[PDB]
This record gives sequence, structure tokens and C-alpha cells, in this order.
Amino acid sequence: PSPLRIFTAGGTIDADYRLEENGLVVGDPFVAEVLKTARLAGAVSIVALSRKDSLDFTEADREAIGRAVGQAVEDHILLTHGTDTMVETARYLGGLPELAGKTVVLSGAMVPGRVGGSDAAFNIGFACAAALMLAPGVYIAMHGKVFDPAKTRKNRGLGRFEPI
Amino acid sequence: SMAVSPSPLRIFTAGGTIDADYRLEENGLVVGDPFVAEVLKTARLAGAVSIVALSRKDSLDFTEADREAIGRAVGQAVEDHILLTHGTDTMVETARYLGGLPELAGKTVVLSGAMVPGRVGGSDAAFNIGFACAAALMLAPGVYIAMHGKVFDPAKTRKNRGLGRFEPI
Amino acid sequence: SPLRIFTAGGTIDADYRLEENGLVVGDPFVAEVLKTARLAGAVSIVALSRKDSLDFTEADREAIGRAVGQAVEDHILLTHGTDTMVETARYLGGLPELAGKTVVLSGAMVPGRVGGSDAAFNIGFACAAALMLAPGVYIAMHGKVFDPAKTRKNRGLGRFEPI
Amino acid sequence: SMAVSPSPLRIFTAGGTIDADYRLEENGLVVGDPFVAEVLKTARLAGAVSIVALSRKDSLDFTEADREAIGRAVGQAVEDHILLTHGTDTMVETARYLGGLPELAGKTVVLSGAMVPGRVGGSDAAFNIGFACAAALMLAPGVYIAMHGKVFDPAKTRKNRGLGRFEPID
Ligand SMILES: N[C@@H](CC(=O)O)C(=O)O
Ligand SMILES: N[C@@H](CC(=O)O)C(=O)O
Repeated sequence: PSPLRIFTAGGTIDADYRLEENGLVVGDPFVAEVLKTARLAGAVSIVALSRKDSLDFTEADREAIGRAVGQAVEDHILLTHGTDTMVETARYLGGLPELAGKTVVLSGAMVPGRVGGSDAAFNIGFACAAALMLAPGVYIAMHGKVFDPAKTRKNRGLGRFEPI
Repeated sequence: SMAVSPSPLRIFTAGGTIDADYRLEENGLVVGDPFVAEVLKTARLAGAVSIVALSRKDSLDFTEADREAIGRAVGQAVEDHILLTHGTDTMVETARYLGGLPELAGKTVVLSGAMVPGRVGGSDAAFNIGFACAAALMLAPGVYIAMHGKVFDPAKTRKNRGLGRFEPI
Repeated sequence: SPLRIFTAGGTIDADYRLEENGLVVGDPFVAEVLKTARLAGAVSIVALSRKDSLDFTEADREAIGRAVGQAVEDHILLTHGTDTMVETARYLGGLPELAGKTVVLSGAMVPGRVGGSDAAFNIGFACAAALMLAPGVYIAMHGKVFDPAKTRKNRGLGRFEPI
Repeated sequence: SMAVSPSPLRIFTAGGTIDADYRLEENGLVVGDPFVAEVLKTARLAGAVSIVALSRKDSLDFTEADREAIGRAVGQAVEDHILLTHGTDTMVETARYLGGLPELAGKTVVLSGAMVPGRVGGSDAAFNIGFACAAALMLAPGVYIAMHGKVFDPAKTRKNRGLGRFEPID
């Protein structure tokens, strides 16, 4: 496979329990736990960007994410991210000429990887393949399919991303 | 019409380490229920995936006749995107055989599995199932092995039993 | 001897809900642990509450006492939040109608449905305690037995400790 | 002085299904590292439990010699509360053997294990470890099997291989 760069921006996928909080915080990146047992053949590296809930991201934050992705010489990019503003980040990156040669896939999980019954590990496998296999562009890989960010919204009534 | 989600992927299960499960009776692992069905239960899929049983043999005990029946089931599917979960010991044999079937020419057919049973701690299974479902949807028509976060050409691949990996010839 | 298990909620039973963007008190985790415990003996589970123990009032503890008093069983396990486990245990230890019973409170500092949880160990340990201890009221946590009158939850330490 | 938590329990490990783990070399389960150590890492214990490896043979491979070596290790512990994790197939034989040693008269010695490996989904292991730790602390001196959420008298217990359960002899 082509070299894959993974950026971690936080989200439910990375949530972990803290006694002090009496609840979940955004913890260490769950993608690193999945890849530790994936027996990878190829070149993959993981970079920490942010440990935020995506609800708390500003236009400034999205701009910083785009410049960070442009710092990678890799042409295949996975960004793990909260689902609540995944569409906004993806649309923002889709507009950056500097990223036009890259395949950039955003993913995450509706249930924390550290909670029972999580979609995280499946989503990570699916999104790593998507980052390696899709043509240049910006995509959301969730629910075992590929979404066009310009034509996607998160439907909270369904608990899924859906096309517009 | 209101939007209908397609179900473009079909999964077949042929057993293998991925599906092993502990049985008191035997004091060890047997080939059990398909682990791929457990991963997809919590994957919050937009579509559905039809999962069909073909076999629960060890991939070491496959004959001509077993490989031929897998070819018919895959050939008869309406879907053009197919994942076959399978033992790793003879995954190359099965993949090479399916490569020779003109009836599969318009289909993307991916074989995958796991070096560690899904029901054992520290398993590659869930990652490999996500990666392989993506590969089955995104690769051009052909027959592939998706393992170790990469895609292998069956004609140019062997299983290294001692090293626990697929590798190039 | 027959064991009766009451569930009053707590961290042990927390589960994720998409609606909440976080944890809520979910179904009792003790039922998931006992499902695979291959039990030989008579055990039954009753739902009492799904609160964070922080929201428990005197009336809440009173309802819990009457429910335990409805059980003919002499071996009782109560799963519960850790934050007011001492208050509930002290209240039950004052009820003459429960004097013949061994009543053990337990729970977990990490939710059973979160990785790295003490829940399953705590449930095994507490079920043994409920069956093996003399009549009384006890907290079983950290692999030992606490006397409620002489115990506090030290949030700085993250453990129950003697006073 | 400031309060010191005692460590009144010692754990010995003799193998068994509880400790099984998958090995690619073998294309199956072997007796791996002691699973009790994994349970106690996340148990938030007040004390500290010393865990001592005695054996990794399958319980069916135990000799008289092996049982004797286990009795000498248990007898030499200073702790009066002892848990021995073990295979279920010959747990009764090891338990009966220990029950005959005068050296163990003042100790509460509990044998436990699991019908399903701790590293396999749906395992009884973690429950059984919590139960057995409590049993080793709370039971009077003697030798016991703690399985299925109850305490067995080794002299009046058999392993039902078919049902994967310990049962009384009535
Ligand atoms: N509030 C979370 C929701 C999620 O990731 O599913 C986030 O956007 O970070
Ligand atoms: N806040 C929780 C803490 C715990 O159970 O550990 C409760 O009392 O419900």
C-alpha cells in the first residue's frame, strides 16, 4: 500500500472514562489501539492534532486542520474526528486547493471505541482502505459507505449521516 | 420515490481462524458462528449486508469440490461486490481458483480472515472486516486478498505459516 | 443459600447514548456478569432504581430499605453508585427488620461497559461476601470489606478508606 | 503511624483453561500468561497481591510429584489466605491432596479456574477470580473449590466433564 498518514482530532471515537469527571472525556486516540493489533504490512503513522469534541471547533480550528493536513507529504490521509461537525470540517477541506492531489477521508464512531458495542474498529478498517483506494478528494467514511461532504448531513433522528 | 439505501455488498463465510470459538466438549477451539456477522451487527450500516454460510471446514481440509461450490455461490450472487471470509492456510488456493472463473469477470471479490480468532483478545478480525468490505466496494473487478491493511494479488502471494503473514513471492 | 440482588444504578451500570452525547445509567451490569458465571445456586435480580447515587434522598434510601425488607432471602447484594454508597449502607445498618440478613453493597469506579473496569471482579467478590459474611451491612470494594460506620469515599484517592 | 494496607492474600498459578491464549505457531490455544494477573491489574485493590507461578502444564499432565511441589510452595507461604488458579480437569485431585497436609491446617486455601479461557469472549474467569479471592479471605481454614458462585468440599465433589461443571456427590 501507499504511505498513510492519520491525524487525530478527537470525537466520541476517543472518549474514555475519568473518575474525576464522573464521565467520559476525549482520551487517547482509539485508532492507535486498533492499528496495534492490525498486523500492518505497510507504512502508517499517526499524528495527534486535537483532543476536542467537534461541537467546540471554530473556523480557526478548521483552518489549522487544513494547514496541518497540507504539512503531510503523504497523498493518503485519514482524519479521525467527532461526528457533530465532521461535515463542516470535510466541506472546509474540500475547498482547499493545496489538498487537491490528496485522498482525505474523515471518520469516527457514534459509540466510543472503549465502550461495548462500538462501530469504531470496523470504521477504522473501512476508512483506512477508503484513504488508500479512493481518487483524490475529500470524503466521509461512515456506516460502511462513502459520503460526498457537499451532499451529506448528520441526521440526529436516524443517528446516521445521510445524503441530502 | 423516497430514497432507498442499496445493499451492494454480499458476504460469504467459509470458516477459518476468524470464526473459531471455544467449546467445553472439545477442550479447545472449533470453527463456530461467523464472526463477520458480529462485527456488522454494531457497524451502524446505511445499507444491509446479506451474509451466507458456505462452510465451516478448516481451510486445510478444502478439496477441488469445496473450491468449486464456493465458485457457484459467488457466481450466482446478483451483487458485483463480494467478501468471502476464509481460513488463511488455503486462502491463496481458493483466491487463485476464483480468478479462473469467467463468470466472476464483472465482480470485485475479496477474501479476508484473521490471524487471531475474533473471539480471542487482541484480534485483527474487526479491522480486517472493515478494510475488506471497503476493498470489495472500491477495487476494480478481480479477485484479491485483503490482509495486513493492504491488497494482495493471489497469483503473486503466498501464506508464510511460520511468519504468520501473507507475503509476495 | 439463596442470594437476592437489587440494582439501584451507579457508574457500574453506565452506558453510552447517542441522544446524551455521553453516559446514562443503563441496564444493570450485574445481569451481564451473572449470565456467563455458570452459576450452580439460586440467584434472582430485582431493579430498584437507575440514579446516580448523588441524587439519592432520605426517601430514596427508605424505599431501598423497604424493598430489602420485602425479600425473604438472608443473603443480599445491592449494586449502587459509589458517591452515596456509605449513606445507604449506614441507613440499612440501622433497620432492625434487616438484622438477620447479610447485606453487601458494591459497584464499580469504572462502568462495566467501559474497557478496564473493576465491575466483574467486584461482582464476584461481593456475591461471595453476601454469602459468606455474618449478618450485618457491609461495603465490598477494592478486594476487601468495609464497615459502613467507619468508612468514607476519598475522591482524591479514588478509593473507599477507613475513617 | 499512617494506615498501612495489609496484603493478606497470596495467589499461586498452576495453568488451566483460565490461562489459555491463542498462538499462531500452534494454530490453537496454549497455556499462556496467568489471567488472574490481568484481572487484578484493573481491580483497584486496597492491598497488593503477590502472584507466583508454580506451573503451566495442563491439569491432566499433573504427576504426584507435581502435586507434592505445589503443596510445598503453599505450605511455605506466610499468608494464611491462598488462591491457587488451576485447570478444572484435576482440580479435585489437587484439592484432595492439599487437604491431607498438616502444614496447611491454619490456612484457607481456595482452588479456582474457568470453564472458558479468560482471553475468550463470554468467560466466567473474572467473576470466578473475584468470588475466589473473597472465599480465600472469608472461609475458615481448609481446602475448597470455588466455582459456579459456590463453595465445594473437595472430598464430596466431582468434575462432570460432559456438563463442564463441578457437582456434589450425594
Ligand atoms: N459530540 C461528539 C459526537 C461524536 O463524535 O459522535 C463529537 O462530535 O465529538
Ligand atoms: N457518580 C457515581 C460514581 C460511581 O458509582 O463510581 C454514582 O454514585 O452513581
